[PDB]
Amino acid sequence: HPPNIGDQRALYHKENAYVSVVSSHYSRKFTPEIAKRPKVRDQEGRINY
Amino acid sequence: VSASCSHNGESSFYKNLLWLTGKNGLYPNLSKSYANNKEKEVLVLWGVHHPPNIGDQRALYHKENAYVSVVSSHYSRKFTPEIAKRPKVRDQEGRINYYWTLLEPGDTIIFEANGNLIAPRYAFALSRGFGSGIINSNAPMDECDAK
Amino acid sequence: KPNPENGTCYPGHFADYEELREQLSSVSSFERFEIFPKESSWPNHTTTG
Ligand SMILES: *[C@@H]1O[C@H](CO)[C@@H](O[C@@H]2O[C@H](CO)[C@@H](O[C@@H]3O[C@H](CO)[C@@H](O)[C@H](O)[C@@H]3O)[C@H](O)[C@H]2NC(C)=O)[C@H](O)[C@H]1NC(C)=O
Ligand SMILES: *[C@@H]1O[C@H](CO)[C@@H](O[C@@H]2O[C@H](CO)[C@@H](O)[C@H](O)[C@H]2NC(C)=O)[C@H](O)[C@H]1NC(C)=O
Repeated sequence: HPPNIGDQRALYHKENAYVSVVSSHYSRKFTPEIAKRPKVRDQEGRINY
Repeated sequence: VSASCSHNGESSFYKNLLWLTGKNGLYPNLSKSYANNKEKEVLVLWGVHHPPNIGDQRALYHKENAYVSVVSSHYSRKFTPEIAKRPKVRDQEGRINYYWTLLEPGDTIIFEANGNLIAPRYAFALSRGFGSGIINSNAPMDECDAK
Repeated sequence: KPNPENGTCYPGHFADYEELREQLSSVSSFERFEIFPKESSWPNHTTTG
């Protein structure tokens, strides 16, 4: 999840994106959310596991 | 304002929340942030609007499609309104679904929407009590202490 | 430790933390292997970030 859309364009070159993981048992689709939020460990953005 | 709500024979709305509608024919994007300076765990209440039909959607929020997103340090979810015909309850054909989350001190909640968002007018700061669940009775209250 | 000082070197949120703790609390055979080769799987994608 980038903190701003400018870093999203600089890193991944797509304004919108989708992440999809699929199995026979567990299947889900993830969509990145771009929003500002307070810094933790000198990084505004976060990555979801 | 909702005609379903009746306070002193007058139409009203929920006190802790706010219904947002478009002004001057346009609904601009919104962004709100709150820092937890209350030192206690806060509870925020918000809901989404599912319109009766696409005509009421276009009349209320000036957009055929809309979305609302809430993000926090630990809770994140993306919401999508559904426009369909529903059974009539309390003289309201559409329905609105409510959601809640708990924020620790030092956390900031972000609200982003282009429509169909019921804004939180009031929030509640609470302390944690571990037990003492709810009971259901019609008996009279008395001022005596029983363990 | 009661307070782990190295939880995530990049900030984020972990899904089902307690479930994974219960899953990893006891193991019989535990093996680490490369599911995807670093160079072979991503020829056209930068992996040095
Ligand atoms: C693993 O844990 C250790 C804790 O012992 C981490 O070291 C700590 O790293 C943070 C982030 O850089 C430091 O906070 C910052 O320190 C600077 C001064 O260097 C200060 O100006 C900032 O305001 C901020 O407080 C912290 O001092 C540092 N602590 C120690 C004892 O070195 C380490 O980064 C962790 N490694 C990871 C997460 O990979
Ligand atoms: C208000 O929010 C809408 C919804 O996200 C924005 O519309 C998107 O804008 C981006 C960037 O211009 C486009 O790539 C998308 O295709 C747009 N989506 C739709 C459905 O129109 C809009 O730009 C926002 N406006 C402002 C001023 O922030």
